[PDB]
Amino acid sequence: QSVQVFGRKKTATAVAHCKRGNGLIKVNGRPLEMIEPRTLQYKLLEPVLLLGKERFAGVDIRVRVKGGGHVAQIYAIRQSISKALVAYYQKYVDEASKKEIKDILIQYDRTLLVADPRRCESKKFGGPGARARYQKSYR
Amino acid sequence: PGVTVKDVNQQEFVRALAAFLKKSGKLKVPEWVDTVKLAKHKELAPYDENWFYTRAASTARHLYLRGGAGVGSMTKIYGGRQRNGVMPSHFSRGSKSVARRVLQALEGLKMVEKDQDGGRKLTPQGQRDLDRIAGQVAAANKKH
Amino acid sequence: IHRIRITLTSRNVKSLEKVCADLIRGAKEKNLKVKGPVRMPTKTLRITTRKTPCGEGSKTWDRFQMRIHKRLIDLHSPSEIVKQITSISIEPGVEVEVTIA
Amino acid sequence: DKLNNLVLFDKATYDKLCKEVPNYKLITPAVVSERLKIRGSLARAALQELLSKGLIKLVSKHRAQVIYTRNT
Amino acid sequence: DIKLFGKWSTDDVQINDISLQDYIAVKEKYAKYLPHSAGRYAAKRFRKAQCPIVERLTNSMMMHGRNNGKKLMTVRIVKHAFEIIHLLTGENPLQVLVNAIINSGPREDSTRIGRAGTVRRQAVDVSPLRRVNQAIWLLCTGAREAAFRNIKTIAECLADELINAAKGSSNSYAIKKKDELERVAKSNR
Amino acid sequence: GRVRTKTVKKAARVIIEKYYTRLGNDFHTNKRVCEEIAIIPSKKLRNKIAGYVTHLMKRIQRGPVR
Amino acid sequence: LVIPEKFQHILRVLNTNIDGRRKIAFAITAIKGVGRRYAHVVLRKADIDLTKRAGELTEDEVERVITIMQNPRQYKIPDWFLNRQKDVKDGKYSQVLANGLDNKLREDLERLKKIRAHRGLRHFWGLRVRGQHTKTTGRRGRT
Amino acid sequence: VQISKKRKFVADGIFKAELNEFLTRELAEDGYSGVEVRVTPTRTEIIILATRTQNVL
Amino acid sequence: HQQLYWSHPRKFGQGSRSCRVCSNRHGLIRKYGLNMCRQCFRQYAKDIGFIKLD
Amino acid sequence: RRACYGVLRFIMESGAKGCEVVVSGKLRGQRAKSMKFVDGLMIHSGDPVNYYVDTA
RNA sequence: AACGAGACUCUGGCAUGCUAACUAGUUACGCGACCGGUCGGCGUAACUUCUUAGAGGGACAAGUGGCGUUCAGCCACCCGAGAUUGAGCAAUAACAGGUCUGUGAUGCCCUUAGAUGUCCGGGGCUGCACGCGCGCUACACUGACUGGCUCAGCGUGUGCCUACCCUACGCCGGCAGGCGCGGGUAACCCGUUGAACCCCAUUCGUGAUGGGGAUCGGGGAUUGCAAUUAUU
Ligand SMILES: [Zn+2]
Repeated sequence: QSVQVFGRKKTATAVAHCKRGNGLIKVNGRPLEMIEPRTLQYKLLEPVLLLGKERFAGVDIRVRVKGGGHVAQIYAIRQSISKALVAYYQKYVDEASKKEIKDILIQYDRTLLVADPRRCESKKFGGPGARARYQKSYR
Repeated sequence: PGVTVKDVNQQEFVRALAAFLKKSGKLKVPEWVDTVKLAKHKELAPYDENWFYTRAASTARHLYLRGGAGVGSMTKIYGGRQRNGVMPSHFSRGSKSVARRVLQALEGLKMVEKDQDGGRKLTPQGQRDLDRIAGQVAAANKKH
Repeated sequence: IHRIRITLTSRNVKSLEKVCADLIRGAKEKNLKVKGPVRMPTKTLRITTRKTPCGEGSKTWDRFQMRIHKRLIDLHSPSEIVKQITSISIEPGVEVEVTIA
Repeated sequence: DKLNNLVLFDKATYDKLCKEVPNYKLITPAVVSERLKIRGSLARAALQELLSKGLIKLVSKHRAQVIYTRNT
Repeated sequence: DIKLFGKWSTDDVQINDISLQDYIAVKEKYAKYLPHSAGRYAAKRFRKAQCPIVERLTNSMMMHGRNNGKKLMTVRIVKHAFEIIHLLTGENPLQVLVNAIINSGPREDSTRIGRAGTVRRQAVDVSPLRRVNQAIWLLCTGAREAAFRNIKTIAECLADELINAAKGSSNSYAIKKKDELERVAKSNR
Repeated sequence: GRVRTKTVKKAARVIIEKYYTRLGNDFHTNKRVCEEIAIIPSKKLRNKIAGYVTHLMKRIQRGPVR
Repeated sequence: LVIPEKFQHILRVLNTNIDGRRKIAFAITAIKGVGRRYAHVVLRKADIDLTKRAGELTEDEVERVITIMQNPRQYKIPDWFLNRQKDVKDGKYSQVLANGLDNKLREDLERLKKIRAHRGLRHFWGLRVRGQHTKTTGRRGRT
Repeated sequence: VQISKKRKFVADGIFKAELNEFLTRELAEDGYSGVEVRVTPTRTEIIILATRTQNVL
Repeated sequence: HQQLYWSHPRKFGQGSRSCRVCSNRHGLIRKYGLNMCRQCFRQYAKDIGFIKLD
Repeated sequence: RRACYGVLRFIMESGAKGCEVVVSGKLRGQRAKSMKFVDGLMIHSGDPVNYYVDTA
């Protein structure tokens, strides 16, 4: 009667809890509007401004999140909201509604279901970072 | 209509709590308020001459979100970036008496007490008025 | 006796895993409540040195590593039996530290 | 050339501030400083009384940007 | 259904040129709520044609060294510019963006051939993807260069060139470079 | 690019020549039989032999190979 | 925030031609011995708002901010603000202002030049005093 | 007093490095090969390898 | 010459530590309690167990 | 030359799949050359160097 | 046929599948607190999604379509976590490359008792008319300041000789610090590592300005046996 999925960017892991509820989506115990980078409030609200409030009216989402930064935790929250609603519709609704959710979520942006797998390369001696090298001189 | 501190943006909640603490009167404001910098990295004294009320508000709110903190954790909360000369910048801590004369100022309104684990946390009587003013700030933004 | 805790450490992993599997097998055959082999995180010991002995060429560094792997297995068993099955798993490289509650 | 501006209100420029500033369709602290030849703090603060006058609409308020338009 | 910054819609935006239709994004399904997308557009050649050109302008806004990572800084610069554009013109502020990208990119460049110090160039065509790439570069460096030591902010200085490139004026820095990049191009031909 | 060295091609040629009855067109059942016939040091070579075998079994239907 | 009329455009305090149209806290900075930090403390001790500029100040509040620069220790300004805390001659706590800063540090320097010390001689040759390296830097203005 | 786990495995190494280098310097002209240190709870056993052991004891 | 020669306080500093096999004082690895030279560590590294992986 | 050949023929008779003996120094004269006494197979690169080839 | 290339080894990415977790937890149940909400607040149980780390999977140019003497292979696309992750190791043959200042590696020579040994004390290695290199901070409005808000990952930590630490918390101090008082040989404590740009508000207003901080005059405090040629 409950779902637990994880969303993921560079280091962040937002883990969404979906049980049968009314529609209070909470990040770490606070609303989606009050989440502090409000420049990306629409980035947070994409999976509910896409599929409407009525497809979320039966669930209740308490998202916890830790790791990464601010932008990387926004892209982890919205991935776990999508991956939680899809798993709820697969586990307690039919496959057809899961398909009709998944095609709109994929059609907007595939990074609402598939993790972004790129991480930071390692620094090497000889330069300041992974690819860049120290300045050299002549004679 | 169950309002808690987390159901409102904190940047106005701190202003509301500072206005409530200022209007109470019985907050033990120290003697060196109009002379000090709040850390060793800030190059000027703060602009608002009532800075002690805003600081004593936000220390209490960080005791709402996680208690068990003391003057050492409050030094790490209110720490910033020290721009130092032609050497690169580094994170410097805050003060340990500006962050200590707020903590036993909140004891002056019996809003906090020293917990058994060592730091300081909120009393239930001090958890009353924080939620009261959270309701008072969540009830004055949607109607106007 | 509650909380007989066996601490197992080695630099390689296959021998440590072999000893840990033999210990939990030899404890489970005597019908004891055996908690699983928990795995504390792996610490890596890095030391990076210049390759050169003198200090001349093209600034080539080395990257040495020693990795230390650590397990615990916990037993709710009396003390007069536990000192038998650990004394027979004589394998090199793996170090045993037994503590009682 | 260097910019000589005025830190406080002038008698003549206060007439310029009160009648065509509600007739611009874009009022912003870096156009008022350029047109009426004032400093930025008069543009930042003297405009914020016109919101209380009810003569100028407020579009967007930000740290680094303030956008005012006229009503109707 | 999808409005950029929740307010500006895309259905009435009309690209003029056929040369830039397949390359300039949103009209239909590149409609996004925000320019921030964080997508792997540089993973292959020609893949960045399928990215929304609002994100193109945002990404080229942060060019100089003290602003090189700041994306949340430049997206609010573009958002605040899309208010000043709408105030100073009165229409949808995305049609003026494609009017500026259509107008600003050159259509005949000169390719450099010579020896060490000797320059004898020759005129060639311009691919329309390089036209889109060099449209946004001239726009963004015009906004950057005319806001440097000036009371004007970057949001006003971007908007007052993003309309002046749509109107084809020669006070904008962008069209001042395009007509000279074609003037020295015709001079060899 | 993706060129198979003499190890993959030599091993694939002998394992076709000796065990042609078990090999078909599926790469997966080719991999499950190439790890039961041969003793390959493991997977990233095992999947390269079994892929050239799966490209080499399709080449036998269309005629002989040299 | 109306048109001012009694606008003393130049304030002649302590033999210094300070600004009159800057802010009231950063106008006092233009005298020697007052930085941006000291003027804020004397203005908060004088109980004046710092929104105002320098030209609308009534002459009571003009003189009462100069008289807290001639003797700040009566007004609870502590000793760690002062320009010379423990003086070498009288041991007195004072904030040296513009007329006597040169007239004090000259005597501090030539005090070290009568003594024939490692620092006064280093000042007398014009080289660097605080132990910097002197090979590659400081080349500007030297011949 | 005990010691850290990071120190105990590094001090274990420098034992067998000095032991081996000492036995190299000692028995290099007696065909010495290496050592093998096995630690029991009773004792610590050191097994020397050599070509002709019977001319080493 | 009794309150003298080994008199000077060598309680810290660069010349109170030396390598444990070289007895040399420069380029010293004190980390994890090695206390070897940077050159003599590289000779005995595989004996200690520090393997070069990446 | 003779002393390296004796060792090399012993350690090839004893079943090693190949060996390599190098004696560097001033074995005759004042400029110092080297030698290279090699036989059989010998792997230099990769990870099997750790367990297949035995150096000293 | 042999070596080098490739294979190989470590690492990144995937797994609601397996193995198990009071030195990691989530969910649920009571209790408590403040208004069904909020708890990083307290104890029990279902269990491993999140955390750890082991085995085993998974990707092969395997599928489709083009081009290839229809060969080796190349290009595009579906399905996919993924359709070149990043390193390590690295031949034959050489160099009048560097290293005797890493070695109790070492040949010859020099010196060996007003010593070229070695200790002690004090200086110097930093010295400045000036050339030449690696860099840090900047020249500002995409900004400086003063408040407010909210997020990491790799690590290290009480030492044979050996003196020498990570530090929570209470008090006194503007502050640098000072007193006690606890924890931690560590997934048990610092530590939910309450990082900085970033984000949100106030002030400043294109000027050598509040940008920029060099160079200097006074104090105060730690480290040390010693701080003057400024240790910080
Ligand atoms: Zn050494």
